[PDB]
Amino acid sequence: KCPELLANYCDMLLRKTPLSKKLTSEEIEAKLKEVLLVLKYVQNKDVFMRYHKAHLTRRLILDISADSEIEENMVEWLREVGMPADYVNKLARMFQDIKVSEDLNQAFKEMHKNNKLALPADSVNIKILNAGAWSRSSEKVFVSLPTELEDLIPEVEEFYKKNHSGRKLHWHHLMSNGIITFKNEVGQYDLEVTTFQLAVLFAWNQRPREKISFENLKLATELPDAELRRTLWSLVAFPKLKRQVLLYEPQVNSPKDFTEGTLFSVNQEFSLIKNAKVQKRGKINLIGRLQLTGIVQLRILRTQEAIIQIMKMRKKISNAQLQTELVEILKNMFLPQKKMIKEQIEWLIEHKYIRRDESDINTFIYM
Amino acid sequence: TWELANNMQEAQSIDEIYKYDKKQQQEILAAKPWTKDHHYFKYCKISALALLKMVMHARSGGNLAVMGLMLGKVDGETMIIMDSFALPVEGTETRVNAQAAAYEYMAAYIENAKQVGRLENAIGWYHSHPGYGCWLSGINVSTQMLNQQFQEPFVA
Repeated sequence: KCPELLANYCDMLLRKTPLSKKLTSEEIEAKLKEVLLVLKYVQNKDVFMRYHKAHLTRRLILDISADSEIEENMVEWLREVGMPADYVNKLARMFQDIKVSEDLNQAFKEMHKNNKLALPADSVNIKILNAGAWSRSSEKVFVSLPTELEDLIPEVEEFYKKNHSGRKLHWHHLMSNGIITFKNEVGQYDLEVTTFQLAVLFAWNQRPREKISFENLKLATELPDAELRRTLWSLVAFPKLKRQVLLYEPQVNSPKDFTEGTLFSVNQEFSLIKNAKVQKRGKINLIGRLQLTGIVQLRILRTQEAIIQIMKMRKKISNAQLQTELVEILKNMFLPQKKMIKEQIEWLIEHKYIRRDESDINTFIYM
Repeated sequence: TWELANNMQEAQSIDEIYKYDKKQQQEILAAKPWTKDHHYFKYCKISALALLKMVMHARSGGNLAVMGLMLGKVDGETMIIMDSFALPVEGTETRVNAQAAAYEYMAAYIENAKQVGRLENAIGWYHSHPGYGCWLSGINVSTQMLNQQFQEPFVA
């Protein structure tokens, strides 16, 4: 089915994700409701849910949402249309964390305003979100941040420790964004870049334009090898760009791979001009749509007769007791998840092998 | 003298129940007394040998479940069972299905017993419940439905 493509339509309606500037009025929201109806009719909703979660994370972590009330009501609309409760709970937790992060940033700006840090207190924003819902990966990659940001992370860590002692903050450099100022001769144009792109651009800043090799860049940025190449793809193969900021590639080739020992160098007189006419006060966004962050059928047959065995052993049981006995029995086999047990639960009740008690919503009766 | 009665060859009604009155069995089968009232036979008498054979089959099954047949007759209001006969059935301790092996086994064993000199017929079946008391489940209830409604003399 369409799945992800349909999710793209949502990205074109709920917020200005990229080319979604075509917004007319609130009636489009009604059209979104129709899309929700499609989500009811179609199958394979896991991909759609994952795409929607990724789009929401990309929109919220960048503050590019066209509307706020529509985004808040989208959770209720999705819950009404029918979706797993885990996704709804994760969305609610993400929204609550985003709400709390505004107050945290305001408190940080209001309190730390005498140390002067490095940049002005009105130019640094801190957004701390819970890692149990807003993230899934747990891998840390060095970025070798510049000296300007080397005095801001410790201050944020100290403030978080003072206010909410008991939790550890693990900074995620992939989702961070910022604006840098260039001085490429004719026109000084602001550029929006992530942490890795900022490090790559600032590596060739301690000695004018000059020229550096791939090995030197890798040894300076200290990035995770192959991922560094991906960052280069953002600075050498920017789509719909008249002239890239880092207009170099040595032996041509392609930004995908085969970098080898290419000598990339920044173009001092690069023609990075908005509308190709006088880049006096231009601004270029280079982040783009990055948003960086036992076969099943033979295995599902294992647990159903296990549930039926638990039921045939004892007629009366509760939900918690059923879960405890099921996980007690199935330890020798694979470790059960939560989604599989739930799926088996309504597969059993839909086959009317068990009866849901009317007085008690959790009590089950064998047949 | 010390035991008084003793026993050379004499017996009583205790030894009399082990026989096969062909005319009596034929006439009770033809008359069909239990087909007219629901509250028929309430007394079931099973010999020792069948009991120990069932127990050994259940123990040899182990934590799993076993299943077999039984042989006997009916006499008036009472039911008589005096033989146990196991089956080569396999399955999980929560469900057992009689494959073609049991279907080819019961007939073969019945023919072998007839060749031996046995004259009784199938009377019912025994199933072992490993732990969950002694009560018929839904599938057991349906099977007993069909068995007692097609093969009127029966018992589980």
